[PDB]
Amino acid sequence: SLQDAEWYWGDISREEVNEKLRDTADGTFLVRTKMHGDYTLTLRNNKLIKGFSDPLTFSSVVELINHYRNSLAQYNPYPVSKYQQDQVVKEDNIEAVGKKLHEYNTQFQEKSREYDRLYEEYTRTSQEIQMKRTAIEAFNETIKIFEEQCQTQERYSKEYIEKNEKEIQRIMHNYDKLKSRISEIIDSRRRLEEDLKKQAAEYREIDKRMNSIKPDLIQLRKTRDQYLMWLTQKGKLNEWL
Amino acid sequence: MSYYHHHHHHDYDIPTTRPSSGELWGIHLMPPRILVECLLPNGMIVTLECLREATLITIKHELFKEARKYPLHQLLQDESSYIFVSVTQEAEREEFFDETRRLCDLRLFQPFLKVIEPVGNREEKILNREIGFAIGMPVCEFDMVKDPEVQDFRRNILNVCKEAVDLRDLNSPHSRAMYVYPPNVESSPELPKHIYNKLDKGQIIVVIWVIVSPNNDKQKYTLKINHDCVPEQVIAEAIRKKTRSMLLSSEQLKLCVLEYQGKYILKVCGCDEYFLEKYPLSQYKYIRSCIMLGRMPNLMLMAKESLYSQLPMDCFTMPSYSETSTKSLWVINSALRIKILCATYVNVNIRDIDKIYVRTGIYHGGEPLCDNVNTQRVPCSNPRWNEWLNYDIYIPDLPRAARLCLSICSVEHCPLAWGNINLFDYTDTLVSGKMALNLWPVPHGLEDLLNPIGVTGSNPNKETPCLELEFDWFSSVVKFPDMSVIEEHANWSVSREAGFSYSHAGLSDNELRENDKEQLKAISTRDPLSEITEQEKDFLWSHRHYCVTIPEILPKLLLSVKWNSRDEVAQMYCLVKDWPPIKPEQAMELLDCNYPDPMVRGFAVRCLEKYLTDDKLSQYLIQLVQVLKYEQYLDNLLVRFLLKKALTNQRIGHFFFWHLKSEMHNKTVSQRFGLLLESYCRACGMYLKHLNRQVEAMEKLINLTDILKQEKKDETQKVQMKFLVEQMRRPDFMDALQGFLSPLNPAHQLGNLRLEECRIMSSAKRPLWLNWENPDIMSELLFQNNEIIFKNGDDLRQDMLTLQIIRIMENIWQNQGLDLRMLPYGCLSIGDCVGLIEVVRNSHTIMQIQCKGGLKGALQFNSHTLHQWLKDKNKGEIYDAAIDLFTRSCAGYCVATFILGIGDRHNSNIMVKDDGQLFHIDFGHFLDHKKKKFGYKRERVPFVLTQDFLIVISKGAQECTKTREFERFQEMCYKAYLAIRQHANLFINLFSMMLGSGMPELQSFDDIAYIRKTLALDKTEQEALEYFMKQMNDAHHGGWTT
Ligand SMILES: CCCC(=O)OC[C@H](COP(=O)(O)O[C@@H]1[C@H](O)[C@H](O)[C@@H](OP(=O)(O)O)[C@H](OP(=O)(O)O)[C@H]1O)OC(=O)CCC
Ligand SMILES: CCCC(=O)OC[C@H](COP(=O)(O)O[C@@H]1[C@H](O)[C@H](O)[C@@H](OP(=O)(O)O)[C@H](OP(=O)(O)O)[C@H]1O)OC(=O)CCC
Repeated sequence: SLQDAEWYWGDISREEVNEKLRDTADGTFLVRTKMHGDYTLTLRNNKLIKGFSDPLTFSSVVELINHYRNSLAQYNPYPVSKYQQDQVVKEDNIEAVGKKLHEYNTQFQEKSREYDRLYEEYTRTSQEIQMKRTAIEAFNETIKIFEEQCQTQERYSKEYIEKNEKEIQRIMHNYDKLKSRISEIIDSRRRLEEDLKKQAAEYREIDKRMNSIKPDLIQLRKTRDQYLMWLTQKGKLNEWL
Repeated sequence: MSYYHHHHHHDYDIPTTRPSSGELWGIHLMPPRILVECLLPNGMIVTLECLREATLITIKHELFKEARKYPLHQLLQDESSYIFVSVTQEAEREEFFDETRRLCDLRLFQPFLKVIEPVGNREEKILNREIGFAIGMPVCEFDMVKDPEVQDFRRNILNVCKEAVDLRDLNSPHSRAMYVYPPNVESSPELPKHIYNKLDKGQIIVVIWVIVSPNNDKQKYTLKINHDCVPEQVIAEAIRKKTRSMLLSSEQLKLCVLEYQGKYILKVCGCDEYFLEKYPLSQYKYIRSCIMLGRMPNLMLMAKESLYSQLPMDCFTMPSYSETSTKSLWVINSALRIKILCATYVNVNIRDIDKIYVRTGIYHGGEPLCDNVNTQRVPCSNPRWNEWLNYDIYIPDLPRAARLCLSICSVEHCPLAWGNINLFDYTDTLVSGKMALNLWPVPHGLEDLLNPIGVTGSNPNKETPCLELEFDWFSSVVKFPDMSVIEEHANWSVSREAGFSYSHAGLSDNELRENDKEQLKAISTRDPLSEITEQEKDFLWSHRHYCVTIPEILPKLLLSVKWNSRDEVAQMYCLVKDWPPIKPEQAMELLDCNYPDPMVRGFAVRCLEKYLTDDKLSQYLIQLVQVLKYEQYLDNLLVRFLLKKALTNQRIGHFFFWHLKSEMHNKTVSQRFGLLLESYCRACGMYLKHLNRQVEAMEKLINLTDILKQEKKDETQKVQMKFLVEQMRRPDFMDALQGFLSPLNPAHQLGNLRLEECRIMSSAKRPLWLNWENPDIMSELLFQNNEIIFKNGDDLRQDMLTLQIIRIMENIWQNQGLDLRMLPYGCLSIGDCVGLIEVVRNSHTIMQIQCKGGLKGALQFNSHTLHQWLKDKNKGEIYDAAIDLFTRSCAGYCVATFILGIGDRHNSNIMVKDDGQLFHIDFGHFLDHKKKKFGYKRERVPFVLTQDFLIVISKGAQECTKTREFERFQEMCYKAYLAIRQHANLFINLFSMMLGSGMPELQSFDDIAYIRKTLALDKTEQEALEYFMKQMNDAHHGGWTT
């Protein structure tokens, strides 16, 4: 009963345990120098418990477990070990189970590659968007200045034109080189904006297919540590990875 | 040793003798002739045709000769009476006071300038456009910050600044000289046995150079002095060699050495390193390099006045921005209500996903309650909940550092975006009212549901998922208890705990603790990642009063408090109060993310305050800088300790600036780290002017590689090169890339560029191999030329951390007696994937070694040609000598390598130097972060010694597995793996402080957990040795025992 025990994953030190505890929820239990002691219970954030205390009417390693699978409120203020029988598509080859491993493992690799492609595009696009936000305003500022200018142009112009004939002309000229230029810039700030909100758009299409392709990348991931586990329960595992 | 390109002289016996922000918006690097609209104060544009590189002096000058030809001239006055202004990149109207800047260097947005007379009379206080250029965001952008925390940090911190500026000008000029040129000095004065041993019982020959008149004339004086005699003594016996004439009585000789003597101070020939205080001579890193490398130190006799000439004043200014008692938190009589209202902008395929629900928790590093969800109601299309959440934890029991942590999830369970909110604001008020938080996108690593490791604050983005919350209202604002009103709680608890008689878990006059419960000095000794059991936590908590004796147990004890129990936490405060100060290598875990309490971290600082030297501090600066993310508010005790250090020692100042500025682009810290830089730059004095100039080049350098990488690759090296060169001929560049300090080590001046020695390397990422002339008068005696590489496109942060983890391992071994010689070449991340990599001169890739020699008909590598090539470069005992180094370094870059589990060491990322020293370059990703996909257990051997390397280790003959030289080696490796094993805590604590960085191979303590397998910490050394040997024995296909 102790070897089989279902949640007695054996020798798996602190790190094999924790990286078999990452992502299960509450209720989750599983049992593990002798300057320290014997076996450890590791529930769930991770809770290590070394009977635990004086009321050891033992009587077993297992007689302890089913009173606290029945609990631990009453000493201090859910097997999750299910002998890789569940799925692993009962393919009893030791090798069909193994080659399968690779088949999900390239698939996981395949997705992490589309994923990270996407993680970086988001981070890029974010930064192109902000750079487009303080351009839009570097335009608005530019025009403010030109407006301010072409007005001071009329403040001084209609003040020197109490006149005699030449000047008259070639003042209106540069004043009108100025107000076309004001239009020209404005031509640019709507244009940038139309690309801004064009990008602001496709930005979503990234957060969309990220949070669309995260579901997979944990399930596809999960079943791998499912399959991979039915190998090390019975049986070099390098080749399929 | 960065001094001599790590070049051992083997015969020498001492005995037997904003981005995309090119020059213009979009553009990049601006076209060579460019039209500039010049808006006048008479309202007239006039378009000047201007060269790319012209100074606003020439432009102002040309414009007022050209307005002369447009209407309304008499309405303007002399140039003298105006300044140029325009909209810059960062969209802020910059007045252009320095009229010698170039049209290409201003960062203009649109090519137009405007003429104004400069109101704002304090033309002085607007020199701080500097401060803005130095940080790459403009100071005025802070006066635009509404939030009251930031605007408070800005004023409060000024304390520290005046403290520093004061504590400097203390014994002017000497104290300011001590500021700028702080003695570069090893940590032990006690030399190690193997170094002492190259010294014929402790005596160095040193060569003092002197300057009288022209003086392009020099004079050597080769002293041979006791290894540990302070610079003064050296200057003494120096001037003694100089004078002693046949016309000088002995008495009057001694007199002259008295007068003259201290008008001089010692400078290192060939760089800006000075020896300005008492140290045993062998303590300055230079001498102790020179010894290590078989070198004769060259010092230069410096007129002390002529130094106090070269610095002048830093001249500080205090800057331009120069409900009653509330209600005790402990009075609030209820659980915590938190109401998640709606969420705005989640983007998902309505078909592709089932539903979504907001998942929350309260945390303190690791939570204090039964985490909770909230019904999966309105999925996806416009998602509201109106739920209040009932967290079971009474409100008086919230920790100072307690924090709400939420995330929107998909069901099938899957997290979309996460957010963490600080349940207390800085002034101590318990959060209430509306909060619109702004979530972060879930990263690479974390495939978990929440994220307490993450940063606390709203993500700044109009376009991220905004989730809107409501914290309970208590008809008065609520503040966290006074530091006294808690010490009154403790005393109660303690007088209460002393009167029970049943026992339970915390089953604690004179306590029964006798001997047997010396399992306490046991827990103590285990490293951090290694978890604490339930019992152990209760056990510790129950003998808290004892622990003070074994004071370095604290990092555990703390984890043993139930942080949702004021009684416990209120007592744990009173211990921290009079807890023994502890050694830095362990007070530093106290700043990692697992200890977020203020009192705790305050102590961790008091510890540093006491022990850490100015040198240990520059050794762990990254860890220190980086860890700041885990401080809860802006104005915190760590920030303040660091800043004061930055402004006291300008060589810490240097790397504090850069480390901060490196992350400047990183949204999680941009805020924190800008304000801190505004602080540094305002008070560091003259240095700010030096930094502007480094900053000025690194930009030109960014914008050059940036054109090479985009539209410019596809043309053969030859073409690309004859562009890179064309471009650095530009006047604006010659100017900007030529007279500055190396950001890699600021003592190294960079003079004229030398182009024929510049070039683009082979790598896809187009690195720039640049070469500068050393404009030191003793250029010669150190390195006449001086080269560094500039790489744009690699997160350097990793290469950098390994290189820092190699440097530490080295000191560890050596600074203990055990001589392995690693060469952690210098590396600096100066931006987002933009860094500087130091060049080891006289190195070669194994590949070339094998390619430089070995037969005609290209038909397959001769496995002996490494040996051969070495055996060419080193005949003599100069042979026996070079092999020892090759053996001693090979053993080092092997252990370190196996430990940190870095990338595969295939045949052209291992390098060999002429003196026989081998080292690595290009560490791929450490901590085997390619077990991301698979890597279950593995514990791979990255460096695996082929026949090639073995042949060289056993001087020659066949059957190398079995010689003595090999045993010698093996016995080196054992000694070197076991030595690191003794310090593992520091090494975990080191990687721990790094989690804060955005490095994707460092996401969470499980990332670090590798090290604990490599180092076999779960076992006794006895066992580890064997595990290690076995591991070697196996990638080495047998023969690694006896
Ligand atoms: C016949 C001319 C030959 C020549 O030498 O031409 C050289 C330079 C112009 O530089 P460029 O590198 O060709 O221009 C860049 C690229 O073409 C890129 O494809 C483009 O992307 P997108 O516009 O498709 O986005 C960039 O747009 P921005 O985003 O930077 O505006 C663009 O600026 O002119 C001169 O300096 C001399 C002429 C006075
Ligand atoms: C935006 C597109 C990204 C891209 O594909 O860009 C291609 C390159 C730039 O290199 P990279 O991909 O950023 O870098 C990759 C890593 O170094 C990795 O370690 C390695 O795997 P391994 O085999 O050493 O384990 C990869 O090998 P392949 O991926 O070449 O097989 C290597 O490329 O640009 C070019 O010059 C393209 C020329 C066609």
